[PDB]
Amino acid sequence: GNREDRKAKVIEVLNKARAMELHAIHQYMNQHYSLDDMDYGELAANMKLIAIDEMRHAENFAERIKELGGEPTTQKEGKVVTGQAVPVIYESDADQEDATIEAYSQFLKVCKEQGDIVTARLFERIIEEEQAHLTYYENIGSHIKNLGDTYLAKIAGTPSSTGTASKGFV
Amino acid sequence: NREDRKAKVIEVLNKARAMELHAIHQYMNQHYSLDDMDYGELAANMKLIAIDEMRHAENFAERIKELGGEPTTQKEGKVVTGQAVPVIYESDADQEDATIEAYSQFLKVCKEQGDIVTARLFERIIEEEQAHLTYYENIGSHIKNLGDTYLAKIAGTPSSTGTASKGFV
Amino acid sequence: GNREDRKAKVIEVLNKARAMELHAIHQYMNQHYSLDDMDYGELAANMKLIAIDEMRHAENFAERIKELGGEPTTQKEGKVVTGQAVPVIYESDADQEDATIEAYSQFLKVCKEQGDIVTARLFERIIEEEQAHLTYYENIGSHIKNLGDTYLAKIAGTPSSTGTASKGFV
Amino acid sequence: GNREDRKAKVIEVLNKARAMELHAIHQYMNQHYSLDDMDYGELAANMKLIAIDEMRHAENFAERIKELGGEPTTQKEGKVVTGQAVPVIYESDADQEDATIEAYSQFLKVCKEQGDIVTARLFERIIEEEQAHLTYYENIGSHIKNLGDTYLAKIAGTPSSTGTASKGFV
Amino acid sequence: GNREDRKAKVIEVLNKARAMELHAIHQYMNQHYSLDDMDYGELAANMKLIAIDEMRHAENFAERIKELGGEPTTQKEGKVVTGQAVPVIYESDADQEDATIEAYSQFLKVCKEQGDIVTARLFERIIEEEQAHLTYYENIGSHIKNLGDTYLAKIAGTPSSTGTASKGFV
Amino acid sequence: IYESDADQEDATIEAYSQFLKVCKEQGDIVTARLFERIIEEEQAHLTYYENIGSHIKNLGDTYLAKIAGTPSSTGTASKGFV
Ligand code: FEC
Ligand code: FEC
Ligand SMILES: [Fe+3]
Ligand SMILES: [Fe+3]
Ligand SMILES: [Fe+3]
Ligand SMILES: [Fe+3]
Ligand SMILES: [Fe+3]
Ligand SMILES: [Fe+3]
Ligand SMILES: [Fe+3]
Ligand SMILES: [Fe+3]
Ligand SMILES: [Fe+3]
Ligand SMILES: [Fe+3]
Ligand SMILES: [Fe+3]
Repeated sequence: GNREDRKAKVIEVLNKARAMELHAIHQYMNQHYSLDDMDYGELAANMKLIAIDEMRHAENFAERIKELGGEPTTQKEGKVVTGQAVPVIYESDADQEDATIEAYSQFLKVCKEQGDIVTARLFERIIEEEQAHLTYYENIGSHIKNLGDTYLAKIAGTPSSTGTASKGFV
Repeated sequence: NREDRKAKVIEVLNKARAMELHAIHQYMNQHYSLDDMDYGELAANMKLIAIDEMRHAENFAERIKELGGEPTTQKEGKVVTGQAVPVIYESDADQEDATIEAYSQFLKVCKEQGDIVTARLFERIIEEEQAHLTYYENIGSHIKNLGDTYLAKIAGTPSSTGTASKGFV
Repeated sequence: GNREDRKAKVIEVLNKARAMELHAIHQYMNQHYSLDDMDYGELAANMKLIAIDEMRHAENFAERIKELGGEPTTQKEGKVVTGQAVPVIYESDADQEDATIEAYSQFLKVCKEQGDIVTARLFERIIEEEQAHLTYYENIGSHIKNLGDTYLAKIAGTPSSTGTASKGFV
Repeated sequence: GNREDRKAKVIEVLNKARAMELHAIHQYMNQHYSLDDMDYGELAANMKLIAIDEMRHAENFAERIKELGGEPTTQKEGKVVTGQAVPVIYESDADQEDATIEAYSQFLKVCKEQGDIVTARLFERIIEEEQAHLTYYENIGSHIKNLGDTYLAKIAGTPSSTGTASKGFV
Repeated sequence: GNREDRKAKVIEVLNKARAMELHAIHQYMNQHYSLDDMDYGELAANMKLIAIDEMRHAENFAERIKELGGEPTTQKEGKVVTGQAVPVIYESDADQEDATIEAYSQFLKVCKEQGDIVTARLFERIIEEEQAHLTYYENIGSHIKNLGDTYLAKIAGTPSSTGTASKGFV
Repeated sequence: IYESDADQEDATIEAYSQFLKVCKEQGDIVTARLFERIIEEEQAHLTYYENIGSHIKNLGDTYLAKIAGTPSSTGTASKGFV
């Protein structure tokens, strides 16, 4: 395609990815709110830290969309599922991460076909992070299935802190 | 009637929370524009205010959970994009004023429902919303009275909001 | 081809890239001398710092050329334009960086086609640095376009320091 | 026997021991990859730490063989068993350690018979370390046997770190 | 092909790579024992440090295989040549590293064809380390060729230490 | 549920053994035989609760999936007045 054609094709997959991150942020934070309510500290903390990774993916996608002359979407891709039980959280989060990695690896092929090396590299780095998320969700899911409440009894009452309060305006 | 009272508070908490989710997306959309323009200082403060709204959304969600509700995931109203710089501050100033009005109403319900803990949460957040309002009012005024003279001062300034966000990876 | 052919094809695009770097070094330093003479310190400093990134690029390209048995070129690609006014400096530097990314992306392709993974990673790294340079030049060109002498008035008489004198022999 | 007769008999028990070490390295690292995959951090870490002792043993046997003028073998003794369940891992590793102590004690007797005091002291030191491995594996197999999933729930999700990465070349 | 098919084809080239690392570890350590015996310390030190790099590669390949649900091989590919003279050591090691880089670049392509970005990145990073190994071996070969016993006289009696002993279990 | 009930039955058998002893000291053979009979039934409860508790602790979800949706009938309705 011409210069504009290529930019538009990449801005499209970037916005698709961004909508996926916007979904994960609301989905993972919903789950964090449940986990925190159950007082499963370590689990709630790590869920919020992964959601913050997704916020940063969302931001990186938007920044690159701006670099290419586009407008960052404000809509999340899909619907947020609430009230999930603990076994369901980790099962569905692992599935979701695996799907994202499949999706982003195709998005990557698009960028390479449209000759956009900078965007392809963004996708490669974020796919490596999604892999870290997948592995985490799978490990929790497997202990829960194999060890049940014995494992959860260990997590009950642990600290849920994610560190010092974040940089804000006030 | 404990359950009527929890239900009516949870309803305004979810209302305020959806106003926070909209604000987060609205202010970050403007942040990306300001950053693209290379008006660093303005871009940095717009993201810092977005992060304040994230913290409001979270506090509202946690209280909703304490009251046995489900925190909403949907934002109230539409995000406006491609806003020009004068419109960003004018519209952010208007939305912050509308939020203080809305939350003072929500505060009222909390007090009527005998929910002191939630009333205090709204009072605290309202005073932060006033800090944001004042900020947006001041920037809008400078832009209106000094125009490009004020912007040349913002051009090229750093946009960093601090050290990278705590994460999982 | 055999090993020699594939190496020779990569040496050819590395030396074309290197020739483009040698050009950018002389073109950006020429502009640096003007910016400095005009006493727009921050602009002059950053133009020289970008010039030094290009020096490092030229060096990295020649090191890879050496690894593959080739000889690093000493000729620059193209003519250095002198006497440019400030708006023209940033307009043409952004065009030149954009063109470089275009070119290096093709070169990247050659590397992949010849099975040279180490050389492909070098171009990938360097293209991301060029993207940073592109953004900088676009950003300046936009302030000059939108704010003109009101913006340059803020830059007038700023420090032009790029730091302590670079390591030398004497 | 004669001087070279004596060296050769020692070199032979040394090469038998070294082949047992090469096997141990691959057998315990295999178990480590499984324990790690299962996310039993503390079990995975100590398993890798023991394999690294076996690496040191292999190396010390090889340095002594060179001293005696022999050639250190490069072939492991026996087959590596894969897919073992957790109890079989600790059951089989303890038997392997007990067997190694037995063989090594016989190798030690050969060194004394061949009047090789330095090599015998090498065996003495290593048998003491193998005794430390044996006790370890017997202890874990005993907890798994007595406490089962309750013990494993405790290890689930523990850190698997064995320290800072290897000294290496790059 | 299907998801399971795609994992199977990547697991196969990962086990091919790992078997090559297992060979390199035994090959390089074998040469390390000769150089140490010869009291060429700097050479013995670096050869062992490169062998530790290959250990880390084998480990990284094993971990990815596990992530993909495969079983890490325990067998090395090819025969370890022993009794090499010093010049033969560096010629063959250089030749061995270039061949590794050729093979790994092929394995990389399979990863890409199977849509496995995380595994392609793993190979990309290890190919860069192998290139550092290749340059090293080529440089020592050049010095032995160009300077002979003069260069060896320099290395004679040098420290052979690779630092502090590796944390282990005992 | 099963952890606590096992402990409860174990406590009951210990207490009733002590009560049985008081009956023997008061020369009340009929009452002691009553405790004897009921202690043997408490032992069957204890054994029941300990076995379930073990399966839950050790086998988790596969065990409960077997119990999910099974019949909960305890037989024909109790004799009553109506
Ligand atoms: C809470 C909460 C919400 C609401 C979730 C919900 O559904 O309730 C929540 C929602 C969002 C949403 C959307 C976005 C995406 C904005 C967009 O791209 O349109 C979104 C975007 C960002 N968040 Fe966010 N948030 N958020 C935190 C809390 C919450 N956040 C905390 C805490 C930190 C702390 C970071 C730190 O300390 O390093 C934090 C950081 C960021 C960064 C900072 C990136 C960086 O500089 O590295 C970006 C961008
Ligand atoms: C000696 C010796 C042998 C025997 C070879 C022979 O043929 O004699 C030897 C053999 C092996 C073999 C196989 C493997 C591959 C195992 C497998 O994946 O099946 C194998 C695997 C590893 N070794 Fe190994 N060794 N080895 C050292 C010495 C020796 N090593 C020293 C020293 C360190 C010190 C590490 C450090 O402090 O960084 C060290 C560390 C490692 C690590 C950990 C690296 C890391 O975490 O970064 C892994 C994995
Ligand atoms: Fe993400
Ligand atoms: Fe993710
Ligand atoms: Fe707010
Ligand atoms: Fe606000
Ligand atoms: Fe360059
Ligand atoms: Fe450049
Ligand atoms: Fe040993
Ligand atoms: Fe041992
Ligand atoms: Fe390697
Ligand atoms: Fe290598
Ligand atoms: Fe009972």
